[PDB]
Amino acid sequence: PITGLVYDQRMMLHHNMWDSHHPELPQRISRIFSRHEELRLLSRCHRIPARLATEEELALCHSSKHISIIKSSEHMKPRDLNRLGDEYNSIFISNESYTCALLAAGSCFNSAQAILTGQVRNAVAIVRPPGHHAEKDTACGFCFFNTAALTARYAQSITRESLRVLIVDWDVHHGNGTQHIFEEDDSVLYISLHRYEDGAFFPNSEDANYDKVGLGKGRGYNVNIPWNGGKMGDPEYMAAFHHLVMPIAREFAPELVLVSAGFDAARGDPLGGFQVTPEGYAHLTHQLMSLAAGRVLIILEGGYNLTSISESMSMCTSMLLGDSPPSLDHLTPLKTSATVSINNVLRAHAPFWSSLR
Ligand SMILES: O=C(NO)c1ccccc1
Ligand SMILES: [K+]
Ligand SMILES: [K+]
Ligand SMILES: [Zn+2]
Repeated sequence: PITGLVYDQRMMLHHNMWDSHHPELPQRISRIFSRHEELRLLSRCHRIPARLATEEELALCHSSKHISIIKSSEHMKPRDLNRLGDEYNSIFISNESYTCALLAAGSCFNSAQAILTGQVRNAVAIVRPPGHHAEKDTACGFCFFNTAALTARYAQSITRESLRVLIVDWDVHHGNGTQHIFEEDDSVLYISLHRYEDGAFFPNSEDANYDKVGLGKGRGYNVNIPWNGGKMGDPEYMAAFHHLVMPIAREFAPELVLVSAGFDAARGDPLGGFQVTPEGYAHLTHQLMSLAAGRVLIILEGGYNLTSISESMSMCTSMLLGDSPPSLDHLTPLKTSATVSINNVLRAHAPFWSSLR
């Protein structure tokens, strides 16, 4: 079995003109790539080439108006870029942002194509800017286009429309864009774990609560696991996977698994406030590898401690390569609210998933 890896240093060109120390740093991706080299993981992977997504591919999930305005920022003056970024929630734009977002999406398309054509068993995508906050019609939360959602639709376009895609979003923030894009869809199962705090945590919407189970044909196909009042870590994430993520995913029987793999729930992240360990992410990855005949694509989302995201993502790649999972630390008893959260989700989704009854 072969593991693919995509990375292109061009994606570092997206930058914040006013605040060069903004945490969504160019060196997020080069630091992760460097750690793969340092651990001698890179030579064990097959390098998958980056490419630019096309405008037609962006239209799989995004409106013509949104594509057009982000496209136009490549030739904007600094004042145009500042004003346009400030129309969105938490966005900065440079003349390179559009091209970098194209590269992130196209890198994942090539990785999904390599998996689906049997060239690699699984793959990891070291990409920026991130994607999961991006909506059909708007940018949000450092994201311009929804890379993971586009990759799911791209996968469907080269296989069949009803190809069952599971998106597991373990970034510490809710993937509002991914939820909304697939909310009426039963071919793409969205599962998000996220710090919620009764709606107070970014992106600050009650859409992220456990009772949002999907709409219409998609009822039952949106699973929110929201955390409140606790510094969650490996025990709570392992419990959520045991009781919720893996039973539902097994019943759904995905043909492709995409991981919206933010590493901002990691110990040491300056924003997330959680303490998931690199070994914890390794165990989450190893569990997902038991789905979809191993067809797993890990897509970088958030995560802002450069050392933390480098250790965490490289251990996920180690798991994809077949290495034995490392031992976890001593697990503390589940924080009270985390049991409450899991039980709340169980009650919400027992109507739709017989494995939860
Ligand atoms: O990491 C984030 N989303 O994944 C994020 C963090 C702070 C503000 C906006 C977005
Ligand atoms: K999430
Ligand atoms: K869905
Ligand atoms: Zn995040």
